[PDB]
Amino acid sequence: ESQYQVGPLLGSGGFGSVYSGIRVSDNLPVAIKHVEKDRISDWGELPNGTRVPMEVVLLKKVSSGFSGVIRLLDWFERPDSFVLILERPEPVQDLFDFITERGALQEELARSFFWQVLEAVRHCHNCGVLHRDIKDENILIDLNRGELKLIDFGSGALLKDTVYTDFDGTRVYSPPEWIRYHRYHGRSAAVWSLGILLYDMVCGDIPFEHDEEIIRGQVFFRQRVSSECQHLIRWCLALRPSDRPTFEEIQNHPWMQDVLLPQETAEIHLH
Ligand SMILES: N[C@H]1CC[C@H](Nc2cncc(-c3cccc(/C=C4\SC(=O)NC4=O)c3)n2)CC1
Repeated sequence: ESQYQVGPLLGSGGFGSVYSGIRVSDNLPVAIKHVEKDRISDWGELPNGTRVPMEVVLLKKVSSGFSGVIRLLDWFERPDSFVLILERPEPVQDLFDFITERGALQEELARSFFWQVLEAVRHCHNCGVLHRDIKDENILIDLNRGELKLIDFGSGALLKDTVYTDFDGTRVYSPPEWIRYHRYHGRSAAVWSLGILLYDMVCGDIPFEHDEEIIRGQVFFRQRVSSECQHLIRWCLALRPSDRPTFEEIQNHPWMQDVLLPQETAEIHLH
């Protein structure tokens, strides 16, 4: 308000508009996200009645006890919008931009990044939060430390064990049961999206652009990809939801063994 200086617009879209900023009191880098009230579908409430976007409830749930998920520092209400203050690593690059620039990632680098995304999604789920929009656009890379951060909880929901029948994340990462039936369970839909994301990292682009391709579930590799990495992708993209791996089965897969630590990853790949 006068607590923050605003710097450049970092992006805008379905998610409203997000700006780079600095917290005046201690110069802490922050991101400042403006969410229009008209565009919030889900509202939650705080343990004291205050009515908030669900995104704020979800961020508070996962605020606790990691570093692979973005931290909500503060929020404000305005007549037509909420304003969320989020942490901001610096230097940082969004993973979508990084893959635009480098193309397909070497498997060692994709394995370190993918592993870190699995740790961040397991943390959301352990805190009772389903993200519902895992994709390269929603992952930031801290370039000095090689640490990834999952961001943008504006499509997320409380995690539950029954079926979801609404969805507003990214269609090209959504599963065949959502396309066909408008119904999915949270964890198996999250594993499908992680299959899309892993194919995106190792091939430099997503496998499916059309509904008909998502429902057929046939995966073709246009880049040289090891048979263990293709096996994992094709498992995550199983057509039947119950044939997809759990998070523990993904992290015990042969392709996931010997992961680099984030700092080594930065030393080797991010300079
Ligand atoms: N949904 C797209 C909106 C454009 C954005 N693009 C960028 C580009 N550079 C930095 C950041 C950034 C930095 C620090 C924090 C955050 C956190 C956010 S942004 C958001 O919508 N929800 C968040 O939690 C984002 N975002 C990629 C998320």
